[PDB]
Amino acid sequence: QGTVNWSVEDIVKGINSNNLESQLQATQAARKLLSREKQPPIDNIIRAGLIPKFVSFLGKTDCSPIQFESAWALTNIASGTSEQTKAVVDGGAIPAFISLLASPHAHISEQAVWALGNIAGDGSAFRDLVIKHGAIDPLLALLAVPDLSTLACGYLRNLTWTLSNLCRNKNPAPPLDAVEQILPTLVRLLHHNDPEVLADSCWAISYLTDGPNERIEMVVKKGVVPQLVKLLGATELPIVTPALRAIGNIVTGTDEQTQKVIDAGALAVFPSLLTNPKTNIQKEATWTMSNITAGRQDQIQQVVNHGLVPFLVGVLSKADFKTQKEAAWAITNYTSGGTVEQIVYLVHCGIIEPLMNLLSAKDTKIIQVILDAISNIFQAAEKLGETEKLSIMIEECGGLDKIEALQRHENESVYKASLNLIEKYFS
Amino acid sequence: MSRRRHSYENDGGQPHKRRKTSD
Repeated sequence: QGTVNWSVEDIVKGINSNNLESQLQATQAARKLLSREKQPPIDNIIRAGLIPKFVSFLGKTDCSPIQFESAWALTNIASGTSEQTKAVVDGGAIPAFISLLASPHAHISEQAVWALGNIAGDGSAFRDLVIKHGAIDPLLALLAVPDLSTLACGYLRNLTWTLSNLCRNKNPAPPLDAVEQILPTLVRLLHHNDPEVLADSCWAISYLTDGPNERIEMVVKKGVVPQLVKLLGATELPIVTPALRAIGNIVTGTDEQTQKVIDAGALAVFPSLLTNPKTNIQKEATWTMSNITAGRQDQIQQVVNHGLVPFLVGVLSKADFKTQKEAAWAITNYTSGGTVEQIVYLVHCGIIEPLMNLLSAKDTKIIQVILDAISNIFQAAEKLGETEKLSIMIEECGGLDKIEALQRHENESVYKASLNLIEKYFS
Repeated sequence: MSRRRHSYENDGGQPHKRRKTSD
């Protein structure tokens, strides 16, 4: 109760005293200000020039309590805007926090982990600077135990979180060797039984797979895909979300990389994902499906075998517009790479009507996408001499009325494609 | 063909930083 709601000037008075105990008390008072529920006075603390004092306090092995209070204070300053985080880094906090990772006091070590997480979390530059200062080794050493279950819950969550921030951000992506250094521990965390650890582990993996094929490969070669697929079926949404994010990222890679996702049994989870009550899950799942239908004919076939086409018809028929649009993409990709048989199967499942209904949308891109798909479907119909059966099917659901109208469209590509369709299959 | 993450979208919306308000 004695260090509650001090003014900044009193905090300064105590910290500038030559009395370690007075300094400890003032530092704690600063910590409590910075820990309050509402509007922590971060800038006032910075302007008082307190950061260098806090950083020096980090080095006081002789007085662990002031180490902890200043660590906590600096953590909260670093949790703010980029400028506020910069002030902490500018004060030399990075190497000081890294030295603290080795502290015999778990709560102090944990605090340093947290602070480094905030710093790395600011962006690529601070992320890489934290790495250059040598944070990874001591961080990983804290997790070098026979069984993660012996570690304190909060402690393990903080470590996992800070690691995921080290895996986060692009332009540039994290250093290749740093990723390689981290991955094995990350794979181990991905098998832990704590929901929070699992969520953050998945987020890390999703960050690492958000890039070119080579980055995806680094992850896939670690054999995590089956575990990701398992996590994809979890009951917890905060686990399913990053798990699905990662799987989606992986299938943006090569067909061989996509095949690993299929082989691991991912497609069997999609009936649920494509009807998931969470809008974002349906969108992400449909987007993922579109990149799978952009693959090989044998990969399209597995989509067929898993009974996923009716589910695509479903989302095309009714879903959030953004989702419907991913569905349109999935269809064009499907029709562009599929065999004749696969394409006819698509029409038999009822793709045509919900496709036509989306033509009335005021989004220029999806219209192009849908028009292209129709052209693809017609092409398959020509090889069957059933172009007329398609034209009527389109006519009867009011598709012709929409396409005819599209001959008068702002976009050039639109009316040209529609005009073409008219004088080729109608007229 | 395959479509990667749009450059104008975030990486999932997870908080980048965390303020400690309790012990």
